[PDB]
Amino acid sequence: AKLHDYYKDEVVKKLMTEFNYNSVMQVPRVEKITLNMGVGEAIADKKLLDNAAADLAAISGQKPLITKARKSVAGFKIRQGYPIGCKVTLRGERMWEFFERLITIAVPRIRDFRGLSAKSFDGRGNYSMGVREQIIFPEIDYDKVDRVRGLDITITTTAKSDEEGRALLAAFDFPFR
Amino acid sequence: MFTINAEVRKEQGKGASRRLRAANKFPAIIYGGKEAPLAIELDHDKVMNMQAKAEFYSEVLTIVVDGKEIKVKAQDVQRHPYKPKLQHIDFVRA
Amino acid sequence: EAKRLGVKRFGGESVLAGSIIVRQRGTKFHAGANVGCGRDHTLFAKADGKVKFEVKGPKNRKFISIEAE
Amino acid sequence: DKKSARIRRATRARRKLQELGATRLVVHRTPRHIYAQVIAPNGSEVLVAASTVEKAIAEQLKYTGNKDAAAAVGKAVAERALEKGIKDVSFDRSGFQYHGRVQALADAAREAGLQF
RNA sequence: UGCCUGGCGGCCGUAGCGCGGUGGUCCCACCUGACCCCAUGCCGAACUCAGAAGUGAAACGCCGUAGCGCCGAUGGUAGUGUGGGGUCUCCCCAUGCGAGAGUAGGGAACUGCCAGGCA
RNA sequence: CCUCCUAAAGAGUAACGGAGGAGCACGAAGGUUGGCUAAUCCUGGUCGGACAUCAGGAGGUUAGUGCAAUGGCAUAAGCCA
RNA sequence: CAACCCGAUGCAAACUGCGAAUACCGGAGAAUGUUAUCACGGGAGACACACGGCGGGUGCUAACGUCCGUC
Repeated sequence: AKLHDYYKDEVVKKLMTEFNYNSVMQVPRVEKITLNMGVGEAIADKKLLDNAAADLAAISGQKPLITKARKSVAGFKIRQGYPIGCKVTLRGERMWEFFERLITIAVPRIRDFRGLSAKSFDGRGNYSMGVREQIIFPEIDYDKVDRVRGLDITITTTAKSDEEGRALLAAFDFPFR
Repeated sequence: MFTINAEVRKEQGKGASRRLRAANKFPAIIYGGKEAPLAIELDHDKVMNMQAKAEFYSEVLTIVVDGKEIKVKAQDVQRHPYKPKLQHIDFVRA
Repeated sequence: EAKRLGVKRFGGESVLAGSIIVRQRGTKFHAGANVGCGRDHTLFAKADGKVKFEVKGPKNRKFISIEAE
Repeated sequence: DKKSARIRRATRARRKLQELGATRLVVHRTPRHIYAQVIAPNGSEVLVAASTVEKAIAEQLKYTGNKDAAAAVGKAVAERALEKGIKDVSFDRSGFQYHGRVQALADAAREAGLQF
């Protein structure tokens, strides 16, 4: 809502102006956000998985769902049905507010800020990267930090091409590569 | 410009084909268009002499059957596996 | 022991209720009208009449049907 | 896709009812409009059908699609069927969820004087 | 009723796949919120509650394209039942049934019932 | 006891002929109602060696379908409540 | 030197996108057959078969070899 109205007010206008779109909704529309935590060390201990899931629930508006094993391989000694990590499926006011809070402060304040990548796309306009040092987020305070852990952030959009992702990055102003 | 001699056909079957091949001859067919496809008997050595020509691959054949001149073309030819004998030929009224 | 297999009753043959048409290990035929599949994947008639074979479905599955007299 | 999933879910009852070979009442739902029909055992003929888009039954409805609209459509279908003489049709909810407007129209049809 | 759209059957690669174009009159799709009908192994994830906010876009209906793909003759060929012959590892003869592949050709399917709009 | 050949487009059909599994198991691994749908590759990924899991694309049952095998299983006979 | 790979290039008693004729089963029909068909009851006999054609298992695709189904 708070970010949704501003988005519809200005991002849509600039996107339609640049892409000379005819249909009102031909401008890209965000479907959801996914915040996954695939460390892979969960075999060593299960308490870390629970703590990270609690941290994800605290930072977001919902508790992530756990993800079980996909296919076992003898070499790496991994079984079936054993949870390893979890993901938050941000949709609605929750994703809107969380993304707003992130883009406000979290992104600028990162060490070795060389800029995000605009070429890394799956192939249909979904931007799915991974970032370490969760301490970047404000909700993870030194009181509750357990260990420097990574995460995977993806933006699921109705767009079917990378040009739409580039346009969305431009709307976000894309500080630099 | 090319001369062709044709004879009527009345028998059908593997036995008929064997008889035609044993008589120093063999059958052939013409098919295509709304006109009913039909079989025509041809001989062996004389038809081989005709087929020896290298321009057959790009020539319209003038079949003379029942006192009638018909323009056709052979899209496919059935040849004996290894022996140098022809057992059947295909034609289309081009 | 050699377990029996095959179509006991073919198309166009009169059948009565409770008569197995084809006793198949798997499912090579499927019941249609007045035909039932048992726990052992055996097709049996549920009425009296003639038997018929048809092919239909996305995979061209064979159906066994029965038409009353 | 939604329509494909709905159709394939309905397919179970749709094919199962064929062996029974009895008249079946089905209803298609959409927020815009609600349609209903009473298909004969052959599966290609219908004794009665209604549609919210048609004003004959939607004149009294505040909108074509709503809970009251579904109830009214179910009642109209049931009473038309009763006067036509369906003789104890069966029920099929087009592979939908029996918790909302489909449930309301089914209850309306049941109370209209039906025995399904 | 001439057309478009939707639902209910058949047929199951002639209905399929690729490519270009068209569609909001009606229908369908999209959307926010959901504390209420309904529910999340979290999420309004799906379904459901309100309808058009507007659009016809992802999707979906339709036209063209014979590109891919599919069906596929006549004829011939391999094979084989019957009786016989031969130089009897196998071939042929008289006779009946006949392949597959491929050629010609077909085709962008067709069809039964009901509903809305465009007349 | 069971699965596949010899075994000649029905069944059966011989050799001290040719190749294999089992004496099981569940009070859930059964029933009902409502839902869901693979192995396999690529893309980015402190740990990542290509070969823990992760978000997206294709794939369309080569996965799985308790035991050896056979025939079936996508409507699933596979998975959740 | 050589995987996956396009074309292929050979084979498959346990391979089939396709796919015969014969052999088996059901229905209808002219014809011929001393009912030649089935059920019941009384009475048996036989219970080391041999050779040959047809298509094969096997043997070293050498032997009047070995075993199959039919005649």
